[PDB]
Amino acid sequence: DLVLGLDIGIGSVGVGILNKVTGEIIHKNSRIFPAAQAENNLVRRTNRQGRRLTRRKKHRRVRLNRLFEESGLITDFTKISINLNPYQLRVKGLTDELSNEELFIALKNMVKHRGISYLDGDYAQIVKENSKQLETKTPGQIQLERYQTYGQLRGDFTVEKDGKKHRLINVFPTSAYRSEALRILQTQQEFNPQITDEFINRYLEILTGKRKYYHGPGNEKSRTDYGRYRTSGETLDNIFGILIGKCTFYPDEFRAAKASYTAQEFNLLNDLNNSKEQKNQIINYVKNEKAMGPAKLFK
Amino acid sequence: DSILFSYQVDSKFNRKISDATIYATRQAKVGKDKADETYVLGKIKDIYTQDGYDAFMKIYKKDKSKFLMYRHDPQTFEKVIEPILENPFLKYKEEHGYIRKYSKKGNGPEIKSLKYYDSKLGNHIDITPKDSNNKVVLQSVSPWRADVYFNKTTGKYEILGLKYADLQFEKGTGTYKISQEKYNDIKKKEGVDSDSEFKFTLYKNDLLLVKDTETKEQQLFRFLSRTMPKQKHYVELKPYDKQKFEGGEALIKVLGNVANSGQCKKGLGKSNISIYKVRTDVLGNQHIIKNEGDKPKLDF
Amino acid sequence: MKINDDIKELILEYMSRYFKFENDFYKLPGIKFTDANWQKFKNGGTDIEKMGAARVNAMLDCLFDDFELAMIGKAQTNYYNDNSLKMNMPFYTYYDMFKKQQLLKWLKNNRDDVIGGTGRMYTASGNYIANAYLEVALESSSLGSGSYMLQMRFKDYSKGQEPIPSGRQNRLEWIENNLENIR
Amino acid sequence: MKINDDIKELILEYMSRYFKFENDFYKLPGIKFTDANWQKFKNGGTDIEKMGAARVNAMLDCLFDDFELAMIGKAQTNYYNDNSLKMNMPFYTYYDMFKKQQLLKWLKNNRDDVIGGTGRMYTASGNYIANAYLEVALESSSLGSGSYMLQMRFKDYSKGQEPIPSGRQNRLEWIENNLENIR
Amino acid sequence: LAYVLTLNTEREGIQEALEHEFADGSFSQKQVDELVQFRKANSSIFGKGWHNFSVKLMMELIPELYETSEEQMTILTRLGKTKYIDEKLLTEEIYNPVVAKSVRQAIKIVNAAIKEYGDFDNIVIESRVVLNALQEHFRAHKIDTKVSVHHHAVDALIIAAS
DNA sequence: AATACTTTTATCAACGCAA
RNA sequence: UUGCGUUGAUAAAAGUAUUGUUUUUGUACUCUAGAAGCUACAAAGAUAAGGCUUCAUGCCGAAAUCAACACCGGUGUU
Repeated sequence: DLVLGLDIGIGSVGVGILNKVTGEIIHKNSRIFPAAQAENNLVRRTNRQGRRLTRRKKHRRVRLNRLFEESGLITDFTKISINLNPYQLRVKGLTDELSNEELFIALKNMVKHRGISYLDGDYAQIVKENSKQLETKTPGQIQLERYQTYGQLRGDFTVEKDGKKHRLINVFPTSAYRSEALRILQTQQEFNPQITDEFINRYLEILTGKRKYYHGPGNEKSRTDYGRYRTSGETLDNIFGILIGKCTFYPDEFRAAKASYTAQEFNLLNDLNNSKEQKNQIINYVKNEKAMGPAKLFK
Repeated sequence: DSILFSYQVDSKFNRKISDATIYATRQAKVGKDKADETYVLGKIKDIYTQDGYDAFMKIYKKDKSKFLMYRHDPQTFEKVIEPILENPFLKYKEEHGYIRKYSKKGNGPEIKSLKYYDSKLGNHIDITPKDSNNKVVLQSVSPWRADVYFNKTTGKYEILGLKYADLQFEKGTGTYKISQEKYNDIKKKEGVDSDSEFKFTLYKNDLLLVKDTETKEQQLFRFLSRTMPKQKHYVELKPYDKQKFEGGEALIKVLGNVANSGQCKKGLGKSNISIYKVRTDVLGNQHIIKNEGDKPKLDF
Repeated sequence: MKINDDIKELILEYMSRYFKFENDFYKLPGIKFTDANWQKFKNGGTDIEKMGAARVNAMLDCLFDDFELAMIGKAQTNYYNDNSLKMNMPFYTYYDMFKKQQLLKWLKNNRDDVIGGTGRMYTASGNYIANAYLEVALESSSLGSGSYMLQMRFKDYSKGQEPIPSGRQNRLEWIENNLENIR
Repeated sequence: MKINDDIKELILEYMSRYFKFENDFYKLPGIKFTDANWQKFKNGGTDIEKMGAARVNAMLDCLFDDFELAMIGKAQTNYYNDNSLKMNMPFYTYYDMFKKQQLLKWLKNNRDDVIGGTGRMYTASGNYIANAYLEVALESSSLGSGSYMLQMRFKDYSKGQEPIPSGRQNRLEWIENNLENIR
Repeated sequence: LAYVLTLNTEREGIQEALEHEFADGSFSQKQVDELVQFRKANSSIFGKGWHNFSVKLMMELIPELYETSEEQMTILTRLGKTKYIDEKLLTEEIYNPVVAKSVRQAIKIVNAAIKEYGDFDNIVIESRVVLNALQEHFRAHKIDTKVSVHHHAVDALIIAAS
């Protein structure tokens, strides 16, 4: 007997209700809410992942302190001089003897700046030019050369040479840092015998260790809802495995892969049906006999 | 004009507490100074671009003593204003190179940036490190809600203000709340007496009702925030029908008229006034309250 | 307690310990000095025993916890009964000794209820100092709404640029390792 | 703490509780009223917040223990944050409630360290009142020379003419049986 | 094996899915390494996607497909809160955040109005998801109600008259 | 507090084959 | 309305790298081994205020959810 009406907008709905036999207003109202901005979730997500990066850098330094204190090299970490040049000790310890405290300085500075690992487009051209330079030296030699030639070391900065101008950058791959750290640790192993091979495997695990993009955050006893160690007690294998969609008619079943026998025989059947003997004949022919193709199927 | 409105309330508690930018202050004498004062510093990021020269000449045509090099290295500033006489910094760069400082020889450092005394210190959070010498702050501190108190021995209202950064993760169990002693400090600063009765608390887009005592008038507002934190009880309000208060529009007798900008920054800490809170339905049925509970909600 | 010149020295010491500019303190609501009158109070001019009761109690309430005023009374009882203490050290050094004796008794008797945290202090203009001091409490003596009956208040004077860690076990280990650097 | 009119009512209540003639109290050394000025203070004339700091601190130091002033501060924090307490009961009744809550927590958590005794109070003329109050302390919190850090102070309002027994077990049983008669 | 090779994209995920999901599989290392190089060889073909159907319905249907020339929608034709209204459909079907918000606040308005006054027959909205939602709720609740798809209050009053 | 890279899952549109 | 094959737009979540801001210290620049803390370069600490336990490829903190109160997914009123 009554008629409802709604005017839907971006941040408002106007609403009314009438009777239509008399035509008097039974109710009218205006409901106002703020808009659904997607810029705030982008801000929140960006800040969360930046906080994770800062956390994991500090945890690498903490793990290095624990490794250096457990193996008994240095007792306390308050008398360490912060006014020594780390690149000079990093290039010196490749052939000479580091005095047990400059070794900690060199390894801490090396674990503070590791490298990129997606490589294994101007930015690509600059990092390939830098790789074309590092094929004969370690990156510590490159950084010390830039330091004692131009004064600057860090950032991205341009230098005018005698006849040309090139912009320099501080980006090296992780393999070069790992090779340099392995060389320094083998030379100091030849000098100082407290650095066993398990120290070198633990330090290289701290240096080149990264997570996988399908793992996420968390640990076995850390229980994150953003990572594979779910907070319900279980453990996923790949976190994009619970995001795969449902079926179209039974909304509780996982989908199938497109690249198996089942979906492919279903697709050939759906293109063939718009009888049974030559259905099976064409299907076993395409299944078992090779050098196949669409023009070959029409032939 | 018998239409009813219905707004949505904003009562979330953990939002952006401040900027993440770390500022620097100095104590100096700038302008009309009879004592030292704390000044937030600034920086021209690079002077050879188009923006850095414009910012430099803006500061220069405002006041010359704002630059820190003007007070700590004067002859280098003389060799900075010899180029600006005859041309600018980009032309000096494309002929002679980087603008080095004053020295005996050509071996001083280059000049790419310049700091100055930007502004005076307002709302902040003191995040000064342990072994530091000047103050270090965080700016842009936002407000969250208001608690309205009322005492009988004066017969007028007093108004608190809580920010997002007044709450904390606590030290034994990790809960998000504010203590009672810090709340007593916030009550003391805003001028609330100890023996006042807590009436209610106001969030943003919460419907306020102002009634008078001598001439029986009624006005209805939306609350926004707790502006002007130098003198007390000032509240920023917004209309109920529209989104703005443009003009010198009159509201009721005892409040006055809106300013020339369009902002309604009133002082509700006065006698001859009365406040209710309106809690609407989603269809607009205004229900009026006078007492919320016994104590303000402090644990979340 | 007893109000005398030793309380004036203790007040000026703890003000110089927690606040870094003096005008953050002497303009607080309830205290409310003026610049000439603050210079009169600081430089020995005004006798502390004939001032207002509410002003001196507001200064002591800002600088000290509620358990710490009780410990001030007990150290005043013990201090004025010995010539070694009265003729060798000032009163704020003996109050520091009394406070660390109570902390060591807490760590010995019941180590697994000692909690701690970062303390926050409001200035005269409404803006707080984040990380003004270190709070140390006993978790068994809780009243409710984040209040503790037995609670003390320290400040670290370390020379290293590493902060106090979070978590119960890590902060307890930091407190046990740095027992000469806090004061 | 905070000094206001509620502290004046609390002072007059506890003076009427421990001393039986008022001139035993207002002529003590450090307090030292006169008869006209005591009638001015008592009958509402003088505001307590602008008096001397040492005199009000001497009155509070005579009537209360050192732990009890801390409990006054904590009850003042909790009392002015609630309209039920602020508009129903005066402050000395809520201070009594706070004090008995702390005593019940002591009896529940650690019953075998609660000791007690008979308290003795000096008048203005040098002669004491024997058995002025009942002292209740925790034996673990001893400082030395007969001082305790955590100590409270009660008065029995029983209607029977039997005294409190001596010995640890007998006095603890009396305290547990008469928990509504002490105040 | 198709699931494991489609979802995982590099060596350790492939390896531990083949070692961990195939219960008592006892696969060798040689075939694991050659499946790693095989997945590395075809990324454009094998990382195609996921089929929109499930293996339960398709194992219901692959034998049936053969005996008759019949199409899928006609084959599936041939095989075939207690008073208030749900938030299921309005939280699932999200086209934009703005559309999701506005339609769910409007549906709160709708169900408050149907709680207050009573029954209805005509509902007007100034698309088809909300339409068949309301139409199936009203048929399932046995109610014949036809749903059809200052200033905004006046405009809603005007289209309620229209 | 911004700029460079890598990857996954899902949804709308529109361009066709069929119903 | 439903499935398949192309290519645009979007959303949600994950892993990394290099700076930026800021504090101390050192070196240079300046004024007489001291001082000023401007202007550069390099180390080390912090990076929304903070907080947790399991002791680590550790974890959480800037979004959305919304009128309150009483009695059996429902039920009553200012």
